[PDB]
Amino acid sequence: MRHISPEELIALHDANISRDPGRAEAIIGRVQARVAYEEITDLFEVSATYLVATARGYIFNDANKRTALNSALLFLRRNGVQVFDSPELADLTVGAATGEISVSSVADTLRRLYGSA
Amino acid sequence: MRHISPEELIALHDANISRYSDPGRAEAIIGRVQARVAYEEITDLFEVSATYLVATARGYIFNDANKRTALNSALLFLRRNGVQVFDSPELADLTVGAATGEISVSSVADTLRRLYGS
Repeated sequence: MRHISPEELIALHDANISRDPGRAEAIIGRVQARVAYEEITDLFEVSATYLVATARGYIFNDANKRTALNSALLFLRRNGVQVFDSPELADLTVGAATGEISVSSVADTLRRLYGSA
Repeated sequence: MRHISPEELIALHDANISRYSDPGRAEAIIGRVQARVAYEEITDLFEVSATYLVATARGYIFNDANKRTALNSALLFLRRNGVQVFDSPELADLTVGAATGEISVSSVADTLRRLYGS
Protein backbone atom coordinates (compact mmCIF):
# COMPACT_ATOMS: atom_id res chain seq x y z
CA MET A 1 0.00 0.00 0.00
CA ARG A 2 0.97 3.62 -0.56
CA HIS A 3 1.24 5.92 2.47
CA ILE A 4 1.14 9.64 2.97
CA SER A 5 4.31 11.54 3.98
CA PRO A 6 4.61 14.25 6.70
CA GLU A 7 5.45 16.80 3.99
CA GLU A 8 2.25 15.88 2.21
CA LEU A 9 0.30 16.21 5.44
CA ILE A 10 1.78 19.62 6.28
CA ALA A 11 0.81 20.63 2.72
CA LEU A 12 -2.82 19.43 3.14
CA HIS A 13 -2.95 21.60 6.22
CA ASP A 14 -1.40 24.83 4.84
CA ALA A 15 -3.93 24.54 1.96
CA ASN A 16 -6.85 24.13 4.35
CA ILE A 17 -5.71 27.06 6.49
CA SER A 18 -6.41 29.43 3.59
CA ARG A 19 -10.00 28.70 4.62
CA ASP A 20 4.58 21.18 13.21
CA PRO A 21 6.26 19.51 11.70
CA GLY A 22 6.59 18.30 14.20
CA ARG A 23 3.03 17.27 14.93
CA ALA A 24 2.68 15.90 11.38
CA GLU A 25 5.86 13.83 11.68
CA ALA A 26 4.46 12.28 14.85
CA ILE A 27 1.00 11.56 13.38
CA ILE A 28 2.32 9.69 10.27
CA GLY A 29 4.88 7.84 12.39
CA ARG A 30 2.14 6.89 14.82
CA VAL A 31 0.05 5.73 11.84
CA GLN A 32 2.76 3.81 10.04
CA ALA A 33 3.72 2.23 13.38
CA ARG A 34 0.26 0.90 14.22
CA VAL A 35 -0.26 -0.39 10.70
CA ALA A 36 2.97 -2.42 10.81
CA TYR A 37 2.81 -3.60 14.42
CA GLU A 38 -0.87 -4.45 14.54
CA GLU A 39 -0.84 -5.98 11.07
CA ILE A 40 -3.47 -3.72 9.60
CA THR A 41 -3.97 -4.97 6.08
CA ASP A 42 -7.21 -3.62 4.69
CA LEU A 43 -7.41 -0.22 3.09
CA PHE A 44 -10.49 1.08 4.91
CA GLU A 45 -9.10 0.05 8.30
CA VAL A 46 -5.91 1.91 7.45
CA SER A 47 -7.88 4.89 6.10
CA ALA A 48 -9.79 4.99 9.37
CA THR A 49 -6.46 4.91 11.26
CA TYR A 50 -5.42 8.06 9.39
CA LEU A 51 -8.65 9.89 10.17
CA VAL A 52 -8.50 9.06 13.86
CA ALA A 53 -4.77 9.91 14.27
CA THR A 54 -5.01 13.06 12.19
CA ALA A 55 -8.24 14.20 13.85
CA ARG A 56 -6.82 13.79 17.35
CA GLY A 57 -3.61 15.59 16.68
CA TYR A 58 -5.02 18.54 14.82
CA ILE A 59 -8.38 19.03 16.43
CA PHE A 60 -7.19 18.75 20.04
CA ASN A 61 -4.55 21.36 19.49
CA ASP A 62 -2.90 23.57 22.12
CA ALA A 63 -5.63 26.19 22.26
CA ASN A 64 -8.34 23.62 22.61
CA LYS A 65 -6.49 21.64 25.27
CA ARG A 66 -5.69 24.64 27.42
CA THR A 67 -9.16 26.02 27.32
CA ALA A 68 -10.50 22.61 28.39
CA LEU A 69 -7.92 22.27 31.20
CA ASN A 70 -8.47 25.80 32.36
CA SER A 71 -12.25 25.36 32.58
CA ALA A 72 -11.87 22.35 34.85
CA LEU A 73 -9.34 24.12 37.09
CA LEU A 74 -11.40 27.36 37.13
CA PHE A 75 -14.48 25.47 38.26
CA LEU A 76 -12.51 23.97 41.20
CA ARG A 77 -10.95 27.34 42.15
CA ARG A 78 -14.46 28.85 42.28
CA ASN A 79 -15.53 26.07 44.65
CA GLY A 80 -12.73 26.69 47.09
CA VAL A 81 -10.32 23.96 45.98
CA GLN A 82 -6.63 24.82 45.81
CA VAL A 83 -5.14 23.97 42.44
CA PHE A 84 -1.56 23.96 41.11
CA ASP A 85 0.12 22.96 37.87
CA SER A 86 1.09 19.30 37.73
CA PRO A 87 2.88 17.52 34.81
CA GLU A 88 0.13 14.87 34.64
CA LEU A 89 -2.42 17.42 33.41
CA ALA A 90 -1.27 17.74 29.76
CA ASP A 91 -1.72 14.05 28.90
CA LEU A 92 -4.82 13.92 31.02
CA THR A 93 -6.63 16.41 28.79
CA VAL A 94 -6.00 14.78 25.41
CA GLY A 95 -6.73 11.35 26.86
CA ALA A 96 -10.07 12.64 28.15
CA ALA A 97 -10.90 14.68 25.04
CA THR A 98 -10.32 11.58 22.86
CA GLY A 99 -12.11 8.99 25.01
CA GLU A 100 -9.06 7.00 26.12
CA ILE A 101 -9.48 8.08 29.73
CA SER A 102 -13.06 7.92 30.99
CA VAL A 103 -14.59 10.81 32.87
CA SER A 104 -14.38 8.82 36.16
CA SER A 105 -10.62 8.26 35.80
CA VAL A 106 -10.06 12.02 35.20
CA ALA A 107 -12.12 12.84 38.28
CA ASP A 108 -10.08 10.33 40.31
CA THR A 109 -6.80 11.85 39.05
CA LEU A 110 -8.03 15.35 39.92
CA ARG A 111 -9.21 14.16 43.36
CA ARG A 112 -5.83 12.57 44.05
CA LEU A 113 -3.88 15.74 43.29
CA TYR A 114 -5.98 18.51 44.75
CA GLY A 115 -8.36 16.73 47.08
CA SER A 116 -8.88 16.39 50.88
CA ALA A 117 -7.76 13.45 53.07
CA MET B 1 -22.06 24.43 43.56
CA ARG B 2 -20.77 27.50 41.77
CA HIS B 3 -20.77 27.00 37.98
CA ILE B 4 -18.71 28.71 35.27
CA SER B 5 -20.63 31.39 33.42
CA PRO B 6 -20.52 31.77 29.63
CA GLU B 7 -18.44 34.94 30.00
CA GLU B 8 -15.62 33.22 31.87
CA LEU B 9 -15.61 30.45 29.28
CA ILE B 10 -15.44 32.75 26.25
CA ALA B 11 -12.59 34.63 28.01
CA LEU B 12 -10.65 31.42 28.61
CA HIS B 13 -11.17 30.59 24.95
CA ASP B 14 -10.20 33.99 23.49
CA ALA B 15 -7.08 34.22 25.71
CA ASN B 16 -6.03 30.82 24.46
CA ILE B 17 -6.95 31.69 20.86
CA SER B 18 -4.98 34.97 21.09
CA ARG B 19 -1.97 33.14 22.49
CA TYR B 20 -1.30 30.21 20.06
CA SER B 21 -16.11 32.05 19.05
CA ASP B 22 -19.77 32.71 19.21
CA PRO B 23 -21.28 32.99 22.69
CA GLY B 24 -23.88 30.25 22.13
CA ARG B 25 -21.08 27.77 21.92
CA ALA B 26 -20.15 28.54 25.53
CA GLU B 27 -23.77 28.33 26.73
CA ALA B 28 -24.16 24.96 25.00
CA ILE B 29 -21.03 23.62 26.70
CA ILE B 30 -22.15 24.86 30.12
CA GLY B 31 -25.67 23.51 29.56
CA ARG B 32 -24.36 20.08 28.49
CA VAL B 33 -22.48 20.00 31.85
CA GLN B 34 -25.37 21.24 34.06
CA ALA B 35 -27.63 18.63 32.51
CA ARG B 36 -25.24 15.76 33.24
CA VAL B 37 -24.79 16.91 36.83
CA ALA B 38 -28.52 17.31 37.57
CA TYR B 39 -29.39 14.16 35.60
CA GLU B 40 -26.72 11.83 36.94
CA GLU B 41 -27.01 13.30 40.48
CA ILE B 42 -23.39 14.48 40.76
CA THR B 43 -22.20 16.09 43.99
CA ASP B 44 -18.49 15.37 43.69
CA LEU B 45 -16.62 18.56 42.66
CA PHE B 46 -14.09 16.43 40.89
CA GLU B 47 -16.58 14.61 38.73
CA VAL B 48 -18.18 17.92 37.75
CA SER B 49 -14.69 19.27 37.08
CA ALA B 50 -13.93 16.27 34.85
CA THR B 51 -17.23 16.83 32.97
CA TYR B 52 -16.20 20.42 32.22
CA LEU B 53 -12.93 19.17 30.88
CA VAL B 54 -14.40 16.73 28.43
CA ALA B 55 -17.32 18.97 27.49
CA THR B 56 -15.12 21.96 26.84
CA ALA B 57 -12.68 19.95 24.69
CA ARG B 58 -15.55 18.36 22.58
CA GLY B 59 -15.89 21.82 22.29
CA TYR B 60 -15.01 24.03 20.57
CA ILE B 61 -14.53 21.50 17.82
CA PHE B 62 -14.94 23.75 14.79
CA ASN B 63 -15.76 22.97 11.19
CA ASP B 64 -12.33 24.39 10.31
CA ALA B 65 -8.86 23.60 8.88
CA ASN B 66 -8.04 21.00 11.48
CA LYS B 67 -11.22 19.04 10.92
CA ARG B 68 -10.77 19.09 7.14
CA THR B 69 -7.13 17.97 7.23
CA ALA B 70 -8.09 14.80 9.13
CA LEU B 71 -10.64 13.94 6.50
CA ASN B 72 -8.36 14.90 3.59
CA SER B 73 -5.72 12.48 4.87
CA ALA B 74 -8.14 9.51 5.14
CA LEU B 75 -9.50 10.22 1.66
CA LEU B 76 -6.13 10.94 0.01
CA PHE B 77 -4.85 7.58 1.27
CA LEU B 78 -7.83 5.80 -0.29
CA ARG B 79 -7.37 7.66 -3.61
CA ARG B 80 -3.63 6.81 -3.52
CA ASN B 81 -4.49 3.13 -3.26
CA GLY B 82 -6.98 2.73 -6.14
CA VAL B 83 -10.23 3.61 -4.34
CA GLN B 84 -12.51 6.14 -5.94
CA VAL B 85 -13.78 8.71 -3.47
CA PHE B 86 -16.58 11.35 -3.40
CA ASP B 87 -18.33 13.74 -0.98
CA SER B 88 -21.01 12.28 1.21
CA PRO B 89 -23.17 13.47 4.04
CA GLU B 90 -21.90 10.92 6.51
CA LEU B 91 -18.41 12.26 6.56
CA ALA B 92 -18.62 15.41 8.77
CA ASP B 93 -20.11 13.60 11.73
CA LEU B 94 -17.61 10.84 11.07
CA THR B 95 -14.56 13.02 11.83
CA VAL B 96 -15.76 14.53 15.11
CA GLY B 97 -17.09 11.16 16.27
CA ALA B 98 -13.73 9.64 15.29
CA ALA B 99 -11.82 12.30 17.19
CA THR B 100 -13.94 11.93 20.35
CA GLY B 101 -13.92 8.13 20.49
CA GLU B 102 -17.71 8.02 20.18
CA ILE B 103 -17.23 6.32 16.81
CA SER B 104 -14.71 3.45 16.92
CA VAL B 105 -12.01 2.90 14.29
CA SER B 106 -13.78 -0.23 13.05
CA SER B 107 -17.07 1.59 12.67
CA VAL B 108 -15.24 4.37 10.80
CA ALA B 109 -13.68 1.75 8.52
CA ASP B 110 -17.11 0.19 8.09
CA THR B 111 -18.67 3.42 6.93
CA LEU B 112 -15.88 4.04 4.41
CA ARG B 113 -15.92 0.44 3.17
CA ARG B 114 -19.74 0.74 2.60
CA LEU B 115 -19.56 4.08 0.75
CA TYR B 116 -16.45 3.41 -1.37
CA GLY B 117 -15.72 -0.30 -1.48
CA SER B 118 -16.63 -2.88 -4.13
